[PDB]
Amino acid sequence: MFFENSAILLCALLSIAVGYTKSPFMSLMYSVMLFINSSFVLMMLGFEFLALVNLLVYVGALAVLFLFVIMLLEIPATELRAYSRGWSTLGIFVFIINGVFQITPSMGPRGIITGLPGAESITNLGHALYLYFADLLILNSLVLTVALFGRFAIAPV
Amino acid sequence: MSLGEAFRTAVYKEPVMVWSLMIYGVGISYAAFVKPSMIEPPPSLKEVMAGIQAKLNNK
Amino acid sequence: TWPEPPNYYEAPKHGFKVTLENPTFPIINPDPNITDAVTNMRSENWGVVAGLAGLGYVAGYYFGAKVHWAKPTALFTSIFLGKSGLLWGMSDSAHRLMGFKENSKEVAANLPHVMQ
Amino acid sequence: GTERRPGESGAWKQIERQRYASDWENDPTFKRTPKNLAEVLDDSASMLLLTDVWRGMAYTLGAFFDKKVTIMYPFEKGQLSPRF
Amino acid sequence: YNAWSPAQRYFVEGDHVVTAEASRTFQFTGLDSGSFYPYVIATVIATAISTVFIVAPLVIAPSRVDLDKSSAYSVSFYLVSIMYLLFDIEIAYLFPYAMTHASLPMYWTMNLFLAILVAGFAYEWGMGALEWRE
Amino acid sequence: GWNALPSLVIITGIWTAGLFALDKVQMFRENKPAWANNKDGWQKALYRRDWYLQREEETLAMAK
Amino acid sequence: MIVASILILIVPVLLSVAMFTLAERTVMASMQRRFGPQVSGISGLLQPFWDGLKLGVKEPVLPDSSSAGAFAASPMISFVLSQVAWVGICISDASFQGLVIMAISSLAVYGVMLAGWASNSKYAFLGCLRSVALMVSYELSLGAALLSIGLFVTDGTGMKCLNFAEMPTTPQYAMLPLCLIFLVCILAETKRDPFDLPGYNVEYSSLGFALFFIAEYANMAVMSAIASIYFLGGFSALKITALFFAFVWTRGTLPRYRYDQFMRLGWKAFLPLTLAFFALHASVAI
Amino acid sequence: AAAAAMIELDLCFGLLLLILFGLLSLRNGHVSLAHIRFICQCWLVMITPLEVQDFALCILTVVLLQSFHSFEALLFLLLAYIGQLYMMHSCNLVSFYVCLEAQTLCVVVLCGLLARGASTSFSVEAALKFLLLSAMVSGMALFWFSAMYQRTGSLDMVGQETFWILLVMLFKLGVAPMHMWSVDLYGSIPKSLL
Amino acid sequence: YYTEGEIFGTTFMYTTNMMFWAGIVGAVAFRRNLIILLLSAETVMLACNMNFLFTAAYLNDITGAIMSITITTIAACETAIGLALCVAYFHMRSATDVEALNMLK
Amino acid sequence: SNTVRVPYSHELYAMSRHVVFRAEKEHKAAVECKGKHDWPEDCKPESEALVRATNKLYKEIMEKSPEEFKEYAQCLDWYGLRFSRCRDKQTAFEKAFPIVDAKK
Amino acid sequence: TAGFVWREVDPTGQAKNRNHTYMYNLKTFGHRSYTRRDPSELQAAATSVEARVKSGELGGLSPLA
Amino acid sequence: RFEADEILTVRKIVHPVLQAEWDLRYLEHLKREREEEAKVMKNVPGWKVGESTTRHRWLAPLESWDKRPLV
Amino acid sequence: GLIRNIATFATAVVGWSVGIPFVVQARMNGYVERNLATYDAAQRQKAEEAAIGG
Ligand SMILES: CCCCCCCCCCCCCCCCCC(=O)O[C@@H](COC(=O)CCCCCCCCCCCCCCC)COP(=O)(O)OC[C@H](O)CO
Ligand SMILES: CCCCCCCCCCCCCCCCCC(=O)OC[C@H](COP(=O)(O)O)OC(=O)CCCCCCCCCCCCCCCCC
Ligand SMILES: COC1=C(OC)C(=O)C(C/C=C(\C)CC/C=C(\C)CC/C=C(\C)CC/C=C(\C)CCC=C(C)C)=C(C)C1=O
Repeated sequence: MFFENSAILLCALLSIAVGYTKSPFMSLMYSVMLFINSSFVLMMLGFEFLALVNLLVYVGALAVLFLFVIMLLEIPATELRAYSRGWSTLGIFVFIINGVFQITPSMGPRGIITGLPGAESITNLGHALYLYFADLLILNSLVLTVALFGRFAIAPV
Repeated sequence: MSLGEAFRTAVYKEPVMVWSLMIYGVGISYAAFVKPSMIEPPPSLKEVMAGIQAKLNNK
Repeated sequence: TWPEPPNYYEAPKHGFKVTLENPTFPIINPDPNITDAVTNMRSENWGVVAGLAGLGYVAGYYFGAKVHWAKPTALFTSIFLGKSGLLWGMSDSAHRLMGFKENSKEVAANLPHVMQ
Repeated sequence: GTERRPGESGAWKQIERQRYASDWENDPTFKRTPKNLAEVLDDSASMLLLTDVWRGMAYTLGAFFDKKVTIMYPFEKGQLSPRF
Repeated sequence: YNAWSPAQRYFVEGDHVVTAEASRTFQFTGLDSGSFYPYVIATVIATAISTVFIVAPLVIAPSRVDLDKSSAYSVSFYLVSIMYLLFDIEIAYLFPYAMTHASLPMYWTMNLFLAILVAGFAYEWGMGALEWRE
Repeated sequence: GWNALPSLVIITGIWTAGLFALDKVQMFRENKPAWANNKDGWQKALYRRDWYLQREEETLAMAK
Repeated sequence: MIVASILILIVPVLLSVAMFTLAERTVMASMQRRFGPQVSGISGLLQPFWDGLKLGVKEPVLPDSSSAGAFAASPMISFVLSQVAWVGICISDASFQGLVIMAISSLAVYGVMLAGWASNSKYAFLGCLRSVALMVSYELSLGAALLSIGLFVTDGTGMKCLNFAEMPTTPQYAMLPLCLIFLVCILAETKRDPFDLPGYNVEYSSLGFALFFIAEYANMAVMSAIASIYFLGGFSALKITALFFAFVWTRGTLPRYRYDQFMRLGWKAFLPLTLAFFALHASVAI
Repeated sequence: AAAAAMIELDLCFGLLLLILFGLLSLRNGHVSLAHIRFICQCWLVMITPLEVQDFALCILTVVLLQSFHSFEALLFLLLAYIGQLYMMHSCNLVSFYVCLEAQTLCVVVLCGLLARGASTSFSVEAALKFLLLSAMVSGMALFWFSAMYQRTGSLDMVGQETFWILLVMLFKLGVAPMHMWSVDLYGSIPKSLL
Repeated sequence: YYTEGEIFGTTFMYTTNMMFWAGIVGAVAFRRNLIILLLSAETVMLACNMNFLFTAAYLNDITGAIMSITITTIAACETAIGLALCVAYFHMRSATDVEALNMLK
Repeated sequence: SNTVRVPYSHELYAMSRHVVFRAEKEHKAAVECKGKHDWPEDCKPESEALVRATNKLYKEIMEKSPEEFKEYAQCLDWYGLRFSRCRDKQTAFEKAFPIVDAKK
Repeated sequence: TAGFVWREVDPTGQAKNRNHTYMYNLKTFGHRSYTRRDPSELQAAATSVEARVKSGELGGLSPLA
Repeated sequence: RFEADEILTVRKIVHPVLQAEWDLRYLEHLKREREEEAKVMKNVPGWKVGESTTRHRWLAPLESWDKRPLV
Repeated sequence: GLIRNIATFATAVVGWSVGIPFVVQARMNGYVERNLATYDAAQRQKAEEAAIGG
């Protein structure tokens, strides 16, 4: 299982790589690679539909908006102190302490867990979304309404 | 103006919107009114399988 | 281990808000439809519907007259408050029919062959 | 046909003009509003379901099955005159 | 992937099963149902082919250096991109509905969902935001 | 026209021969003409049980 | 065996792309009362191969003002996505196969936008955004059409899916307007007539350009196979040829729209129609 | 039976009717919307249950709406009120997260929309900083909710992970030393949103 | 001492923990722009979404999938609003700032 | 340890109609035991009885009508356990081996 | 609901305060419980199965040879 | 719907047979594991072979044959 | 250059794919060791409580 574990571990490398580079274009390219690789990681767990939702939303829709904003707003200033000012050593120390050594992990006292693949059922998801969590579904619709109206009101004229 | 004049001017000036609303309304109305009037209406495993075989064997 | 064979064609009968009560009154209909809810509604419910509609008409006429649009504002505000009152009244009638509220008036009217 | 419609107008000043005023009803080159049910169905079968694209498609399909005007140069030549 | 436990191998003992699984052929009707593994191999093979397409004219083609050969010969997109993002999320929400045999309360909940969608869409239509004059 | 007929015939022949060859190759890989059907969790469980029991029958055969 | 199956799939895809681009030239010529390519090989049957070999020995122009990696990556990404989508058509058994191909075709936007970012042309940046806006606008109508299609796709066990082998083998007569909208959406995705106003490959030469056109024609074949699966009762060679002939026939006889015109068409006509048809089909399916 | 949920259906129907009425009023060129504000206040009263805290919030928001004039601002305040009301009834971290995020998005958009004059860019700047600082706190809430969900197997809010959720709540109240987003907001955003 | 499934699970959890802290800290540490800060916020959301999906598979439970869909919705809405505000601020302040989208300089 | 198994999935689907008409009491006992007791040790005799009753039926069919059962099970194997693609083989097998003992 | 709760006072006072999560899950999903079988029934059933094997009306533990 | 109902009925018939076969195989595997543990820990003081961890409810194995990664 | 950047990315990916599993293996070994110490301490406490608890 070398390639599967390597594909899992690649996501953290791409997460660091998004912020490490000085080119905003390359940051977005790293993010697109990360979301494709994570969609393939989620399908190791047995999720077919939700991995496709990950791909379709984040890579298909949101990264296009990122690339339009970057390509419209970024005159090259990588020399203009993006290289000449460097980075913060305190922030790098915080990242090392919290994410490499992981002094406060999410599993807490536990250190070993057995990964278990699932079997996604979209009938169960449809039943849950439209019967058991229907109020949350409608409130998600209201949040999307806030996004649509708010963007169209905030569009620069 | 009445229903007819306003409807004809609306469908002449913008037909796709009017037809879209009509298709949506036909679906909503069929599920609300038309469907529940005409089309709407412990045995063991052995009786269920016997019924399945009986439905299969004539055709 | 071996899972249950799934029944794709049967959906669970579940409403998203669960009442967590047993009814404390006699049950006429455990699941009334909208016709059942309207046909056993009391007169106080219709009275509060008409009161809400009248208050809505008057207030909409007042507020819509500042932009010279008083009649459609009055009509819209009347319908808006009236449907709020109608939903309240239908819910009250359905709860009396299901047994969660007092239904002595409803038991002596909704069971023509089970009157006494 | 050469008739005009409110909506098929290629610009914006005339699009704004046709949807806020009925000055287009005086002009004789415009198509009139349908008056009954059958005329509404004819107008909708014009706008939806195309049928104006289909006439050009039938003409080009007839041309697909027709004769060709190409000469095979240099095995075949054109036509010239003694004054050339 | 290979199974790492006796329970994952249906309690079949021996060493023939371990080697037979590790050296199995890919089969959609064996151990690899619904597998998405051919999608990765297709990416690798097609990337190899397109790289060979890229590299080859650097060998078998003429080349001449010139300074002129190496030279160049709205907010509506923001609207389109953000609206496409929101509508794609809404269609992704509607997809678990269509993959179920829905009962009537599911239908009316879905129609309330769609109604909120189309109400916001119709507001942006009526304010003249889908007229792409600018 | 008559000049457009050979390319249109060749497209059909290419796709016919390619689909025939791909069908024979995947039929040799899977050994059943329903390998492309949708499978739910019960059908996946049935195929995985069949594979492991076939391996067990092979293991028990090489002992007698 | 998977590598063998994928290569045996890849061979007729490229052979078919060459024959499609020849057949487009010759059918477009026959509608215009001429011949089209006949000299280059007998009956012109070597013309796409000599185009490919001519571009093979053509000089690759690498502009020394662009970013070389993204410039190289854009046609590679387009070609790879087309080949992967074909593999998803023919070498998959997944439950949500149509959703997989919709996800792949939503990724195809990146080659256009990387070409727009990489090359330092003033109007390549101007046209890439227009082409992306067109593809992005018609993807939503494609998705809502898939929603309408999936309401009636059930396998033998009773599970609803988008698996292609479970689709019925008869034409879907109930969804003729949705089929027409699907075909015009295919025309809009491939930037063909009448949406061919936006080009983005103005700086590409030799085999990068060849990769761009192979990707475009392979994507057209993917969408043709998808439409034949969804509406025409199956995937076949005759249906692929007939739908390609229809697309060339439409390209012969029609003029193109302005940018705002097809934007208004896609955002005021096709999306409300597909959503209204989805609501009507959901009402029917109860 | 859905007869115990008529107030939710009434909420949704009222929003659907209010958007259409606001559209019809704007097609006439009305430069004032007091009728829309009265309908918004009626909708606020009609969706609020009969508790002391619920009606305190309702009457407070009815009074607050008299300082807002555009249709979009009224819509954003109503959809922020939905989150504010339903957070008081939240018994999990799912609904807690959604209500908090709806409120944050509404506040950000209102800070962008209502600024005028020379103070427009200052308000947009402070709204951007608030959004960035809010995103990472929302990430902390999601991360430690995922940790709690994995440890307990349920939706109970018990154990060591509640300390970080408490820190999320303290951020939302502007508690020092996580206080500087509110200090930034007070200096630029107009008085009605303050 | 431990099996292949335990290596797979512990590797997943270590990866998502480092992903979460990378998204939280790294773009601020490297003194990047607001656009890259929003991208890193999306990295944080992706780490939480992967954790919820892993737990939903681990417990055979539906709540992780519901949370996954909700996280995708909220993250995209917040990101779109933030990018619109970034564009508006850039057009308001570029006449005197040049490096206007970088507040960590 | 002893090797315990039931026939393959296509054979199980091909013989599933005879299981309820000829081994109903073992099926009932196994269902009731699994409803009452969760530990697999507590339902061992009924589990063993159901396994042996399935295997005895499988031995009966191969003695009486082996070729019809083999072609029907091969048809079910070929078409992914879809019953609607093998109606003729099903009819031939049920004609050769009746589900219930006829003319008794 | 699955994420919201509403609290109202019983007018009569004849309602008992319980955990609403436990009540909600009892109404929504139920609760399955089992018991250990009495050992005497186990040996009785095992003896009956052994007798049915020996007398010849039960088959073998495998379809193979 | 008719085809799905037939397949559901057949799956309901086959499910107890398969669960019984799983149960007997699981018991044999447990017996082999207890023999191995008794061979390993014979000299350890105080160790008990076969100690169930829970008290009331039987615990199924976490991993199973039917759940595998896709890629 | 492009070749330098592709080589550097390939080197970083391979080095990450070989180096991090050693970090994870060391962390899991430390957890196993601490868990075994906890088990032994619990057994010692149980023996002590059996000794003076009857
Ligand atoms: C201009 C506006 C006017 C509005 C008022 C007039 C319109 C009428 C109101 C709409 C219909 C009445 C209200 C709902 C009736 C439910 C009562 C009922 O039982 O009806 C059906 C109940 O079915 C439904 O239609 C349920 C509606 C579900 C609505 C789900 C969404 C609720 C709202 C969620 C919002 C979330 C909260 C947002 C903020 C956080 C089925 O009837 P039955 O049980 O007798 O039939 C049995 C049959 O086999 C089918 O069950
Ligand atoms: C914009 C336009 C949108 C168009 C929408 C079209 C909607 C079409 C609905 C078609 C319904 C299905 C076709 C008939 C099958 C019925 C099945 C059945 O009863 O089976 C028992 C039975 C089968 O016998 P069995 O062997 O006992 O199953 O079939 C019949 O009794 C069918 C008898 C023919 C009835 C034809 C009715 C035609 C009118 C239907 C309604 C049309 C108007 C709806 C909208 C009004 C305005 C809102
Ligand atoms: C009006 O529309 C059109 C255009 O404008 C959009 C065009 O631009 C072109 C011209 C461009 C072409 C033909 C390039 C795209 C196609 C290619 C490169 C063909 C792909 C074919 C392959 C890979 C197979 C050929 C290779 C073989 C047989 C291998 C040979 C190996 C050995 C002998 C060892 C055409 C024809 C056209 O109609």
